[PDB]
Amino acid sequence: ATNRDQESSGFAWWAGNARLINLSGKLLGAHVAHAGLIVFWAGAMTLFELAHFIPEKPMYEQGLILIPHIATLGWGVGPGGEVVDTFPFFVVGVVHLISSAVLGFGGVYHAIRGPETLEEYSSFFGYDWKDKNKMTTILGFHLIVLGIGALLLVAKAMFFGGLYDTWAPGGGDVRVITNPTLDPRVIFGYLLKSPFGGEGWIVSVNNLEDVVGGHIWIGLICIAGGIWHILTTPFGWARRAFIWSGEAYLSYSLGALSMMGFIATCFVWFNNTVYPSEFYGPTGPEASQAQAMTFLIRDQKLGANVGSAQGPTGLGKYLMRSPTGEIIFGGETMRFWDFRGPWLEPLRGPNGLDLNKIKNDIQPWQERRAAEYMTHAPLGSLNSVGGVATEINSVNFVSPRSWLATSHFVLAFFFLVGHLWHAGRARAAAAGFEKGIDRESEPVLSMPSLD
Amino acid sequence: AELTPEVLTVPLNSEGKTITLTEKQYLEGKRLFQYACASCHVGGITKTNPSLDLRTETLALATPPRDNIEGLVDYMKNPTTYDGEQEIAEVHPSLRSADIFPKMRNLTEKDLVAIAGHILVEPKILGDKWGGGKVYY
Amino acid sequence: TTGERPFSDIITSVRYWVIHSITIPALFIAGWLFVSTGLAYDVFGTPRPDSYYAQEQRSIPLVTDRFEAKQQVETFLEQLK
Amino acid sequence: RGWFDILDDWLKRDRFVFVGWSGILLFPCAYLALGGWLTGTTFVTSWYTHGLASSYLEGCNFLTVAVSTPANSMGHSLLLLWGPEAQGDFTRWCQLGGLWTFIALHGAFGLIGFMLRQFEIARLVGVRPYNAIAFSAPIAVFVSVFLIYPLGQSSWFFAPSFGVAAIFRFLLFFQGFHNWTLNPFHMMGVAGVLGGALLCAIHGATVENTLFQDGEGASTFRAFNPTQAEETYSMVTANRFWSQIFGIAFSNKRWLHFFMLFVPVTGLWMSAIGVVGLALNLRSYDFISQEIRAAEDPEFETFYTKNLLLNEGIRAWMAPQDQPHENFVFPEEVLPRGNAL
Amino acid sequence: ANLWERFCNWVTSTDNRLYVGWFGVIMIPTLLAATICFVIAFIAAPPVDIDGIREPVSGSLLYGNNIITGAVVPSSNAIGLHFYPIWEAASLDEWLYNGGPYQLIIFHFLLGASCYMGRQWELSYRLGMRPWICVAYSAPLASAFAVFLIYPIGQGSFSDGMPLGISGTFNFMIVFQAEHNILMHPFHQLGVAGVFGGALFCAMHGSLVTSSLIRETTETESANYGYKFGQEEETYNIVAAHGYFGRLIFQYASFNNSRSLHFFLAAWPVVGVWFAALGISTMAFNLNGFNFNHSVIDAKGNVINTWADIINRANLGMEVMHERNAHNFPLDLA
Amino acid sequence: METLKITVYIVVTFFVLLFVFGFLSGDPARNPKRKDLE
Ligand code: CLA
Ligand code: CLA
Ligand code: CLA
Ligand code: CLA
Ligand code: CLA
Ligand code: CLA
Ligand SMILES: CC1=C(/C=C/C(C)=C/C=C/C(C)=C/C=C/C=C(C)/C=C/C=C(C)/C=C/C2=C(C)CCCC2(C)C)C(C)(C)CCC1
Ligand SMILES: CC1=C(/C=C/C(C)=C/C=C/C(C)=C/C=C/C=C(C)/C=C/C=C(C)/C=C/C2=C(C)CCCC2(C)C)C(C)(C)CCC1
Ligand SMILES: CC1=C(/C=C/C(C)=C/C=C/C(C)=C/C=C/C=C(C)/C=C/C=C(C)/C=C/C2=C(C)CCCC2(C)C)C(C)(C)CCC1
Ligand SMILES: CCCCCCCCCCCCO[C@@H]1O[C@H](CO)[C@@H](O[C@H]2O[C@H](CO)[C@@H](O)[C@H](O)[C@H]2O)[C@H](O)[C@H]1O
Ligand SMILES: [Ca+2]
Ligand SMILES: [Cl-]
Ligand SMILES: [Cl-]
Ligand SMILES: [Cl-]
Ligand SMILES: [Fe+2]
Repeated sequence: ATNRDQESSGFAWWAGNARLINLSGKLLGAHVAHAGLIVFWAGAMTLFELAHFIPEKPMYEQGLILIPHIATLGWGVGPGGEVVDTFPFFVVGVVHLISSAVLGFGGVYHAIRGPETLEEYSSFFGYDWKDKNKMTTILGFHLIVLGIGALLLVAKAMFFGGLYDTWAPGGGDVRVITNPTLDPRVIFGYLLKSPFGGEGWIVSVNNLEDVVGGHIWIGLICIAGGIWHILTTPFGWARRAFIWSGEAYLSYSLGALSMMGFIATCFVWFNNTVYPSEFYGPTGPEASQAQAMTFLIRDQKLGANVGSAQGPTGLGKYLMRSPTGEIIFGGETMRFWDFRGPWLEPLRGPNGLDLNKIKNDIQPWQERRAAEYMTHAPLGSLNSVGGVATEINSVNFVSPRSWLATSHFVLAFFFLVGHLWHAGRARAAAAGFEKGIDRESEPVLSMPSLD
Repeated sequence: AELTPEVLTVPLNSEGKTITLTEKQYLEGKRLFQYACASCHVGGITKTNPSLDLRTETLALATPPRDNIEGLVDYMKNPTTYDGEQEIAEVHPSLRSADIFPKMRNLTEKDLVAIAGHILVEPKILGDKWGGGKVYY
Repeated sequence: TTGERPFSDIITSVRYWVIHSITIPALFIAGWLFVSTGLAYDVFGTPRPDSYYAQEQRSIPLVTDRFEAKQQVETFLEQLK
Repeated sequence: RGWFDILDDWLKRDRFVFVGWSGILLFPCAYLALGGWLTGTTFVTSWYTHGLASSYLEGCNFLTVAVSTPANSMGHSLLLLWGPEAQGDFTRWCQLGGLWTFIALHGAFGLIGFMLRQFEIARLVGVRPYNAIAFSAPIAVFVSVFLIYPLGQSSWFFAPSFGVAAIFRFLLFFQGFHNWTLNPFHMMGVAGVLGGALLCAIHGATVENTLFQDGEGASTFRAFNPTQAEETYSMVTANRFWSQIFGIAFSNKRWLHFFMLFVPVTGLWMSAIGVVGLALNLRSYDFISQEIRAAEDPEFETFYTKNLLLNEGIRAWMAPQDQPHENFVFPEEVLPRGNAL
Repeated sequence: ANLWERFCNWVTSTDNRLYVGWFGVIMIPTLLAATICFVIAFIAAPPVDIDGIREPVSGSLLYGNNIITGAVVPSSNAIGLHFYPIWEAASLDEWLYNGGPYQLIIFHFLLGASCYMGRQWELSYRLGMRPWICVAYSAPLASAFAVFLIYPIGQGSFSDGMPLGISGTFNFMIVFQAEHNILMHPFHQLGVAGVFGGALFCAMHGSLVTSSLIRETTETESANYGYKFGQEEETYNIVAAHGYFGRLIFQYASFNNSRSLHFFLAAWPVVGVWFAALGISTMAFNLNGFNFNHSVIDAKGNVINTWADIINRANLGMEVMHERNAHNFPLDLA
Repeated sequence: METLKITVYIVVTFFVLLFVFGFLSGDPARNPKRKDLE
């Protein structure tokens, strides 16, 4: 039983997977088996959601987070996001579940049956962490894989049904993307936008052309980069800047994933394009705005002139100006005026909310949508009582946007912590004092006193 | 205190006829009300227009009267403004607008009766809490 | 060590489990019945779900007199007919 | 070697659970306080004292169960089982809130017992009794909050009830009625608790990251012997690190650990003084200059006046259900409310 | 050696009275800026329209505040999450009316404290230390992020970030309880276990070590003089300390390993406070405390209050009173 | 304001460049023990 106790390995049971660091075959096993865990949960969770799914209820009233993901890709839904066929959901679930058996098979094999090290078995599959060449090559393979995935999204969007477009003229619908955005000014333009209000960095992407073109770009970039990393070895400055070891690489990727986690938190909280509100429920901004719209409509039906109604503070009760002058909804929702949504935009003119349009053009479907979104705001308790904390039990509801945002903030945080942990440790180990200070060679003792 | 047959006896129509709901009907009513109505009417108020509540006195002063089973069933089919003057199916869930309010599609006549009964019985249990809003929490 | 037998020994011994595979379920079942028979309600004076209010009452039976509190609670209970 | 000394012998035997003379006070009182809390929270109502359900039996969960205080009309009655109120009736006694006084009193004597235990064992083992001394802060807190505070008020009713959500209520009540967060004694308390937590964190982390390599293992816990003479971490390296990071650093270990005793213990004692003040409604509620200005000048606003508006909300909206003996009826129109809400 | 090389050697020098380092290169100017702006504002800033309703709140000393009431007031609701640096204002007077100082200070400070964490890593590396003191620091830091950045992001406005002042902090806490019922949230409860527990364990460790100090002094001098800085011998008898504690509870509830013990001392409050931070950071997206309002019901259907319903009543008072002129519609949705 | 903005932009860029180029300047080697970390 090689390296399977503290004595031989140096690592206690609670740090047991650290015993796998230079056992490439067993480590392969752990990784493939974990991949199987992920795929398993995708499929199983999908089937669970689908069994618990009433088609004539909004997805977001049913605690669904995967079916919304499938629906956004254009599978299973029609105009307005209405479920017209559940079978594709069933397929996604079943095929992931079946695939997880394969992955778990391979993982269990490599983990407790196959060659514990791969280097003496195969020079192609074996590796040394310090071998910068081989490392960048494996990196390369996987970059090619990622690029291929992004291109799979492109292909779905352009050649296999299209995507669900909440912005589709005449109402949200599945639409084929025929003219993806290729212009780099736009695509990387997103990357150079401020993350602050009214800008929102890449989180602000608000049309499917930009999304598809974005993935075209990312796919080519990843494939080219992957080939590049197969055919080269790290340059000198890179060599002198980095720590070259398993734990170090793990730390780098942990930092990356933490970043990605935070980014996704913001994505699901603000964006309503790749997270359609039809499937995920309204964003917080969306719902607040929707309340303002709702009572503007009610009060205006009662005979109120909403453009001239002065609120208690002196600001418009219904309508006011943004700091740069655009007409916007009044009340606290003044903070959310950067919100844009398919149900509100028909009321918007060059200077913002248009009073004539507001007086004459508001349609019943808009009232409906505003009411729905206002009454499904992403607020709710941990035991899933919907509404503000003071609400009485009755409505079983917490928005999928809340579940997704909170989960992924928690995970991004702990992954940042993990990055600090393993980065610091990788530095200490590479320099050689990760187990403590050498009593006979205590560095501080050879330093001049501070005073 | 118990949920008695007397508590569960509510006006069927405007002409003094009553109907006694079973306990199964009461539970069905609460479930269906939560299913199709509570998002706006939790606790007997109305979130998208708090001026109108689901208190029995309020429903009685509505036009046509809505403080009985037939009134509430009709409302769930062809809802009107408080004065009866406008049909508001286009902005309020009903069987008539099941196409644009899809949770209404699987509601049967039986279901409408259960919901109606819930709306009428619950104030008999909760008193001023029903339609009271946060003051009465 | 302080002279008692190690717990590791005891709980992994056969005799321990011969004893406790009887004594633990017995206790559990006893507590269960203490609830299911309704004895708990009567011992501790706790309201059953139908004994918080009389049918048309909506006033909490709050104790308001220190020295005749017992008689108060008793009257409150009689008020449930 | 007479009976007293034979008894002493037996009480002080080196067994799995040390007994001692102090164990005679401690174990029955601690057991009765624990058991009383568990009995009450499992089976016992609060209907007749508060108009509340408070047990598992009634449908409460871990967060909402409590052994609640007695009715306000009981005043500060010891509420003994054989007293003039319960008159020997166990059931009535439960209904009147006897378990609250039972738990608080047995609990208090249990805390005395436990601190006595700390002295007794320290004396037997040959160490200085600084653990017991430190335990005086828990005592001060329990006695000020559960005994003195309600004794200053109308009755045991306004003591904290023994329950999670019940304690949360105690907190919110103290904000609304006492403006307790404004109180400099509470603030000293907060500084002692958060400062204590900080010291705990930073000392543990510092020791763990200035360890000497005393083994070959990457898991470094085994490279310590309890009997060893040498420091297991470098105080000199620790000192230079913190000196260059924060400007100052401990250099004396004895001072460091005394300080770790001193900060949280002092914090808790101060908080105790504040609650003793709140027993008499002797609050730090207001700043008189603030109020003179605000009263005369309707454009003057600070976070202090903001918080008082919050307090006013709390009192008006919580009092009728939180204080049922008062029979408060606050008509809708008199409830303080901002716009819309 | 060239100029840049020399400069690097200085920056990363182990011999500076205060370590600089590359994290320090960012930390020092940002912390200085945040500090200077904070002091000037706290003394002399005019009232700030925090809630964007032209209802300016006075935070500074010169404008009617003492130490307890004073604050640097959060930026205007009208601004929301917009970036509002000095050069976006038409003038310093506008900048001040709209709460610009708050954004300048909290951004410079969040950056500076982040670099403080990094710098703790850096110096540990230069001194041949183990690296994880910075991980302990990550807990208070995460909390700072939670109340100055994350909660504003989730609620859509830096106007809901925690105010830089004592009373402002209490304001934040009370409004937070109103809208998220944070007391009933298990992550806040773990945070309380974290700091109550940290306090307990601080007092306990402090008192056990103090109780087992080895006699090295006379009764007329401080016992502290019995320890000398850098002595290789431990200054207390941990066998005696463990004998005591193990007898106080029972033997196996006590630590015989100093490393294990100190690791515990680090882990408990750090993890607890991590959960406090995550609690704030997730209530940022309105996943709130447990709601057991009207959870218990009798046979007829009457509501039977629990302590949770009393809590609910208090929250209601807070809710209806907070920001009394800022809401025009019935639901406070952010 | 435009002068202030340009000024701050230049300052921030200066210090950021210092940070980056600093950490690129053989930082793993800046420790007491093993320096060959390339
Ligand atoms: C994702 C979770 C995960 C995975 C994939 C692994 C994987 C691994 N661990 Mg780690 N470990 C984990 C979590 C995980 N661990 C956790 C949470 C802890 C703390 C408890 C540890 C503590 C730990 C220690 C202390 C050690 C390991 C070791 C190992 C390796 C050898 C296992 C072995 O030889 O045991 C043999 C086990 C058995 C013979 C029992 C059966 C195990 C199989 C895999 C169960 C399969 C179940 C599955 C349903 C079957 C599906 C079949 C179907 C597909 C046909 C292996 C690569 C060891 C190592 O590094 O060796 C060099 C080692 O010493 N682990
Ligand atoms: C891809 C992500 C990843 C990978 C591959 C690793 C890999 C490793 N970590 Mg790292 N780590 C990570 C992320 C990762 N970590 C994160 C996100 C954190 C922040 C918490 C850490 C913090 C950390 C520390 C402090 C340490 C490691 C250590 C290690 C090494 C040993 C791990 C082990 O055997 O634990 C065995 C697994 C366990 C003992 C199980 C832990 C139980 C968790 C905490 C419960 C989580 C609750 C669960 C999610 C929900 C409740 C479920 C319950 C109700 C059933 C191994 C190389 C050790 C090391 O330094 O080796 C060099 C070590 O000391 N990691
Ligand atoms: C990205 C992760 C994620 C998200 C956002 C969701 C979200 C949801 N799930 Mg899903 N699910 C997940 C992963 C996730 N799940 C996993 C891993 C499983 C297997 C356990 C499931 C299995 C599952 C089932 C069977 C069901 C759901 C349901 C739901 C819905 C209700 C959630 C609820 O009430 O939680 C309750 C909240 C909790 C239980 C609190 C969890 C707190 C964790 C343990 C804290 C952990 C912190 C950290 C990880 C620990 C680190 C330690 C530190 C020291 C380092 C909601 C949409 C329900 C539904 O409505 O279906 C339609 C439902 O029935 N989920
Ligand atoms: C995913 C990562 C991965 C990696 C790097 C390896 C690597 C290895 N495996 Mg393992 N294995 C894996 C997953 C992996 N396997 C899985 C998923 C299973 C379950 C089927 C197994 C079951 C398994 C067994 C039973 C054996 C190995 C063996 C080997 C070794 C010989 C490989 C060879 O010469 O094949 C030659 C390569 C080919 C014939 C080409 C394969 C064509 C592929 C499968 C087409 C699909 C490609 C596409 C990208 C798949 C995407 C899947 C993704 C969506 C999840 C090599 C070290 C052998 C060994 O260790 O001997 C000592 C061995 O006996 N593997
Ligand atoms: C998984 C993704 C991945 C990873 C881990 C790597 C890893 C690496 N790359 Mg590779 N690369 C990739 C994808 C990846 N690459 C792709 C997709 C391409 C095609 C575009 C390339 C093209 C490429 C080239 C041409 C080179 C590398 C090189 C390298 C090596 C050193 C790079 C470095 O120092 O980064 C650290 C990054 C920097 C030092 C950049 C400047 C630092 C600033 C401050 C970053 C600020 C970013 C900011 C925080 C991001 C916010 C958003 C932003 C848009 C505003 C390292 C092994 C170098 C090498 O050694 O090749 C052999 C090299 O010359 N890569
Ligand atoms: C040492 C452990 C200990 C201590 C300090 C206490 C202390 C207390 N108990 Mg608890 N109790 C204990 C163990 C203890 N108990 C045990 C083991 C049981 C299980 C039987 C109980 C069961 C119990 C119940 C059911 C109740 C208490 C109550 C009390 C409180 C009132 C007691 C009182 O007035 O006594 C008065 C008696 C003395 C102080 C004895 C002193 C006698 C002197 C020294 C000798 C003279 C005696 C004389 C010769 C007798 C002549 C009699 C003649 C006149 C007829 C007090 C806080 C009451 C309470 O908490 O109400 C809220 C209550 O209802 N206890
Ligand atoms: C290594 C290791 C580990 C781990 C392991 C793992 C992680 C594994 C995994 C595994 C896996 C990952 C597995 C999987 C499996 C799967 C399966 C086996 C499946 C099957 C399926 C089916 C059979 C289906 C069915 C169906 C259909 C078809 C239709 C619908 C319905 C149903 C569902 C019925 C541990 C930690 C223990 C430790 C030791 C070492
Ligand atoms: C898909 C899509 C898109 C696109 C995207 C893109 C195009 C992206 C890109 C991206 C990118 C392009 C990214 C990048 C990143 C980078 C990073 C993240 C970096 C990092 C770095 C580092 C970390 C470094 C560090 C350091 C320093 C600084 C100093 C020296 C040392 C060292 C090296 C350590 C859009 C939006 C259009 C739309 C949607 C869809
Ligand atoms: C009061 C009184 C008394 C006393 C009695 C007693 C002494 C009792 C005891 C009692 C007891 C002694 C009871 C107990 C109970 C217990 C229980 C009921 C438990 C439960 C548990 C659980 C539920 C667990 C949980 C958990 C945790 C804690 C953590 C880990 C995880 C888990 C979740 C598992 C006398 C007669 C003298 C007189 C009259 C008055
Ligand atoms: C704003 C984004 C900026 C992105 C910049 C990306 C640049 C990528 C290539 C970086 C080139 C690195 O070039 C780096 O700088 C100078 C060059 O004289 C060297 O300078 C350093 O060398 C040694 C290395 O031990 C140091 O001890 C010494 O203090 C210093 O002179 C670094 O060793 C070299 O690695
Ligand atoms: Ca290569
Ligand atoms: Cl009314
Ligand atoms: Cl306020
Ligand atoms: Cl509003
Ligand atoms: Fe210590």
